Amino acid sequence: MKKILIIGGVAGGASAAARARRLSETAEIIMFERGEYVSFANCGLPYHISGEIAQRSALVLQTPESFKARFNVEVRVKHEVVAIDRAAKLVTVRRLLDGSEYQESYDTLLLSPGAAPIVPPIPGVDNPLTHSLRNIPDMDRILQTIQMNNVEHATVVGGGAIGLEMMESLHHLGIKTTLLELADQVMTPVDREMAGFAHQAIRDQGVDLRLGTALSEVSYQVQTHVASDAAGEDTAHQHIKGHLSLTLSNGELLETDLLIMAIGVRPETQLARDAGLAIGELGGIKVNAMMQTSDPAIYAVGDAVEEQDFVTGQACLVPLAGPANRQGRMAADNMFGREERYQGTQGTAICKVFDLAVGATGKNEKQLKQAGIAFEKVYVHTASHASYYPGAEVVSFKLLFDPVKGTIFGAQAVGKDGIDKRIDVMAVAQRAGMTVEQLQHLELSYAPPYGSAKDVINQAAFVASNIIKGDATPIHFDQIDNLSEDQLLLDVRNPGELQNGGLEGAVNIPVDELRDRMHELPKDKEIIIFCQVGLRGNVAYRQLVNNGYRARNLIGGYRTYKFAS
Amino acid sequence: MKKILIIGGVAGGASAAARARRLSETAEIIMFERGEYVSFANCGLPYHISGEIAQRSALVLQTPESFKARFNVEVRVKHEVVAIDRAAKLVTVRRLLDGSEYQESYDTLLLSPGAAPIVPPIPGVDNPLTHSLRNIPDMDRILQTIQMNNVEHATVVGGGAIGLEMMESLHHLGIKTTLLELADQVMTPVDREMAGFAHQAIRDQGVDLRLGTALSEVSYQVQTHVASDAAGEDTAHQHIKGHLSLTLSNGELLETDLLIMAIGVRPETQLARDAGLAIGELGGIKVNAMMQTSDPAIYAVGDAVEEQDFVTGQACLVPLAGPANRQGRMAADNMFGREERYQGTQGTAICKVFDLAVGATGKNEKQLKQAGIAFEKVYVHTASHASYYPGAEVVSFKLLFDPVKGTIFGAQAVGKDGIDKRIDVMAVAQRAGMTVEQLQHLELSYAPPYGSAKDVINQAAFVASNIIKGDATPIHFDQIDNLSEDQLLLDVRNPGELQNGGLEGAVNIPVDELRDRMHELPKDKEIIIFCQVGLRGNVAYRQLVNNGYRARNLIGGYRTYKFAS
Ligand SMILES: Cc1cc2nc3c(=O)[nH]c(=O)nc-3n(C[C@H](O)[C@H](O)[C@H](O)COP(=O)(O)OP(=O)(O)OC[C@H]3O[C@@H](n4cnc5c(N)ncnc54)[C@H](O)[C@@H]3O)c2cc1C
Ligand SMILES: Cc1cc2nc3c(=O)[nH]c(=O)nc-3n(C[C@H](O)[C@H](O)[C@H](O)COP(=O)(O)OP(=O)(O)OC[C@H]3O[C@@H](n4cnc5c(N)ncnc54)[C@H](O)[C@@H]3O)c2cc1C
Ligand SMILES: CC(C)(COP(=O)(O)OP(=O)(O)OC[C@H]1O[C@@H](n2cnc3c(N)ncnc32)[C@H](O)[C@@H]1OP(=O)(O)O)[C@@H](O)C(=O)NCCC(=O)NCCS
Ligand SMILES: CC(C)(COP(=O)(O)OP(=O)(O)OC[C@H]1O[C@@H](n2cnc3c(N)ncnc32)[C@H](O)[C@@H]1OP(=O)(O)O)[C@@H](O)C(=O)NCCC(=O)NCCS
Repeated sequence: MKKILIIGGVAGGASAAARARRLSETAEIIMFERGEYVSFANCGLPYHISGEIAQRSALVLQTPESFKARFNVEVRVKHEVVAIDRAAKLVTVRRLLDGSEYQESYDTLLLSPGAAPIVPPIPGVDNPLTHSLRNIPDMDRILQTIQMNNVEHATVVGGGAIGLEMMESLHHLGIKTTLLELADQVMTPVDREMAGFAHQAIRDQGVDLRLGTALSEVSYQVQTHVASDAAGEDTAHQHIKGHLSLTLSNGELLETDLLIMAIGVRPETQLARDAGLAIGELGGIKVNAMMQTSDPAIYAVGDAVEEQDFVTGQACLVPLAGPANRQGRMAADNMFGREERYQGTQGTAICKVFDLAVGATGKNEKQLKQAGIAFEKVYVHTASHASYYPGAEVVSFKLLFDPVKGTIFGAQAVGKDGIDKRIDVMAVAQRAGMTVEQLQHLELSYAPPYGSAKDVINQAAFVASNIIKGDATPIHFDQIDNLSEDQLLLDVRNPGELQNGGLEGAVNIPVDELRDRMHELPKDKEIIIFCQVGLRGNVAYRQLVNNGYRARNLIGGYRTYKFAS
Repeated sequence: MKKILIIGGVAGGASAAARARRLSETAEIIMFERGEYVSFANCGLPYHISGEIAQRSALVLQTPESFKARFNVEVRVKHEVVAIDRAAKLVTVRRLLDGSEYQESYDTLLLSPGAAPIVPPIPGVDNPLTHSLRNIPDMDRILQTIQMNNVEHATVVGGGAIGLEMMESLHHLGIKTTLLELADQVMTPVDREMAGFAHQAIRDQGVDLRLGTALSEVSYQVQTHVASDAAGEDTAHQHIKGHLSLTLSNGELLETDLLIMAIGVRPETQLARDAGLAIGELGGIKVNAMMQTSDPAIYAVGDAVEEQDFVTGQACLVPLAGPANRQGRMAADNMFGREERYQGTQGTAICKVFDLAVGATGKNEKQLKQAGIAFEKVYVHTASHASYYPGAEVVSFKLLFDPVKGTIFGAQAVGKDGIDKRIDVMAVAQRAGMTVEQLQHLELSYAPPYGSAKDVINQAAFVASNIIKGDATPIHFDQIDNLSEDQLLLDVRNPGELQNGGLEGAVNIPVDELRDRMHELPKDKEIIIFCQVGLRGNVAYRQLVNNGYRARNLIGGYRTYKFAS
């Protein structure tokens, strides 16, 4: 008889519980959830706030009763594990129903307590109109503030996934919104210049997006005056649970009816610390690949643990459900001695942003610099599917790689269509240990409504490869504004295109006239070339080097550049 | 240097021509096209017939003038090469304008003549109302018949990609349609049971689909009576260009106003065989992986060539655009001494079939049997994105692999959403040398509107891996109709579900009562178990196997079976 206890019952816990039963009928499995529900859809919580997900029943995927009938698993909801005593092999559990305590023994334990929303050390942030979100009750309070407080302006603080989803939900309920982010961009998985497409989509919606800004102080003011129709006032724009006055880092003031805290999460480490299990350097539970804590009888998985980055091998914190689920299943496997190892996290992510999807995998420009890994990068802006078929959208896609060995570091993609497709192709490409030169040979699905003759992945591949082979020579969006005196700027777009934006003092010879007009450019200068998106630019660059000019081509074009400003 | 001549100016030829200019400014490049257009969107022809692609001009991606201005290649249209003299390094060209001919010399030559539609030996089939579709003029003739013959009922012969697309396209135009296939399914790249979903969708549209049946005779009879409004006749349903009477293999007659011939294509090999170039067993031109014919001064690419199958090493013929383009570019590379090698063809295909996409990569069940390769197969019916978010669609997915080594042979998917994504993923993966155990560790992009905690692929991976390791034991749809009295048929769906189809004689114990009701099943028989989709069945299987019963799970459940006839 194995006795297995499971702490937390969502992505990690519950995935383990089901797998453990599939692997043993003799085992005793008890799952502690401190809240009311297990197997809930944390990811959809904002989609219910918007009504996009209509019925809340949709957010609960298993029940203590379903888990007993299917899997002979005892779920105890409203039981919080309050200590582990390892030597003894006992947990101490409290029943939140009434504050009483008991202990339960175990052969093996799994910890899957998740991560709690960060509360920032900000004066008066704890008030009745300020909420975080990690579970249904957190959601209900948000919901209850919107109805009770008649919310008409709301402020989200945090430009990661949750905060962007929250901002979009509130917009959908027709509430004016301000999003604030300390950083210079939303969605840090992508790089700033990629974020740019998201930035315009947000502004274009009438959202008031403040980047590079902090919340300094929150003053909460109770409402002492109830307007009434009896008294000839207007009750429409009243806020009966009160009001918030925010102070920003720049001294400015924001008047709002509701404030959502989405600045990220920090591992539930308290149980582990108290029990003397090792915590890594990032504040997350240390685990090996198996995935044991420093006690071999105790495993841990999910948002609570530090795991290995796929690319670098360094520890990293990645609160994502897919790894949590798959870790949790693997942990079951190892409880029955299967000795399976988890293969690192690429940090594959995606987020919806109104009409856009922003996603990424692997490593970004930020993270590669700050680890002193030399890299190069490429940009393409190619149609999601064959341009001659209607409904093509521009996929803007960055690929980061080893300029010499060809290694795939990261990729990112923003667009209206086919973004998830491209981040997955990449995530498998990079996990499989493909290199950019091999990407060239990918053979993906082309019918006019689903793809193209050469897919963005194929075009990115050629572009990076031309650079690795010496067949192209990059210049980037951030190096073109400081130009030397032996450098000439060439715009190869048609003249009709200059009205949409350009660079000061560029010479304009359109690509289709270049061969004939080449003698207009001095061979003693280095030619710095820009199309709209990269592609014509590369035609020009080839014309020129082929005639013995030194040249460079603006990778990703005026587009990449424009959206970086 | 260098003098380069190209025969054919579309997918192969033009890719070659453009790449070649980017490599050298000094080379002469001349490209012969026998038709009037170059770089035309062959794939859009059906979609312009329907008006989905509104504009004729959208179909022409380059012109002789565009190619001269941008790439300084000399595009000679209406010039048909009629001979190659290898010894002399001379081709003979006929100007189709006046039938005059002239010789042109080359340093290296490129063959990209494409593939003609097949001419079936059918009495009477050449007539003013029957058409094949290869190019823009064929397209115009079809439109012309449609208009002038007032087509109200049309017939398509051929159930492959082009056939399905014209069947669909004529349906969008209001025309009652019939599709005929000799095989027992459309879309051969996937397997009969997978095609099943498409057949259903085609019939649901009021299309008359007749599988396993051929056209035996065509009788074309001219119209002699012009109905007149002056005569007080009804003019609504007249077809003044005449009528067709088709005799089918089963004796039956079919009356129709237009007949579209789409029974596949056969390589343009004449010029190649007249010049003594090597031809392969399948009837296309033989090349090495560098794209050289047996005359090493002569490259060949595209539809006319036999290529090296990715999975087997054997020759195949696959008429696809992606390969043709990329072959063409590499041919250009090779003409400049770069000696790059093509890396085989996966057969990656996809086709719209009304609301469905039907797609594949790799080898199908038919191809593997017929080549004596041992395989297993897994089926899965997962939602395209998290079920709790609106708009999930069932993704029916087949995985074909080696049960010992884990080699990935092929994959197929059919459904309303996300099929191109799961087929692209599989392609990358198999071409990266992944195995099924390895598919388990994929990290794809999950947010509620785009994927799931465990994607279609992750699930497929768990299923096959479980069989690889003996944690599962399959039975398949074709096997469950032939049972022995050592075997007991057990249905673990709920009683309500049996109303929608079932297997006669099965015992019903819904999975959620099975643990408590197990003793009701004799341990002296092997339990053959089915869910609707496979999932509840694999839970039941684990229960039984774990309590010492012998069991098989019907892979793909009743849904796979349902659609297998
Ligand atoms: C609003 C929101 C949107 C998200 N969107 C996405 C998305 O699109 N894609 C994606 O991949 N991920 C998304 N996530 C993240 C995903 O939810 C988490 O990565 C995943 O749920 C982590 O699973 P976990 O098992 O580590 O912890 P959790 O899901 O946090 O479950 C842990 C549980 O353990 C319980 N617990 C903690 N302490 C105790 C105790 N001592 N005793 C008993 N129980 C305890 C907690 O009550 C909690 O319910 C989102 C998360 C949120 C909050
Ligand atoms: C209706 C239709 C839909 C299709 N859809 C898809 C799809 O969805 N996805 C996909 O991957 N593929 C699709 N294809 C196939 C794709 O078009 C071909 O695989 C591709 O065009 C092959 O390129 P090629 O260069 O070998 O042949 P071609 O494109 O046929 O070009 C060859 C050219 O050479 C000319 N020529 C031939 N002989 C001579 C001569 N001897 N002298 C001078 N000139 C000559 C020909 O007229 C022809 O114009 C589709 C094809 C059709 C017809
Ligand atoms: C749902 C939940 C309980 C998982 O339980 P599960 O039964 O293991 O999950 P699934 O429905 O995905 O079942 C997968 C199993 O079905 C099997 N399978 C899937 N489809 C199959 C098919 N058609 N035929 C046969 N087997 C199939 C798989 O092999 C797998 O079993 P395995 O691990 O033994 O190999 C858990 O993931 C959960 O609590 N999730 C909700 C909460 C959450 O994930 N939150 C994160 C934020 S969104
Ligand atoms: C269009 C056609 C003539 C080829 O022209 P092309 O210039 O070689 O191909 P593209 O327009 O895709 O451009 C490819 C080049 O742009 C480069 N590139 C693409 N995007 C870039 C970007 N934004 N920045 C820099 N370079 C870029 C690629 O590397 C490649 O150059 P390379 O081979 O020198 O490395 C040819 O593919 C064709 O005739 N198509 C129509 C026929 C057809 O495909 N149909 C059959 C059935 S649909």
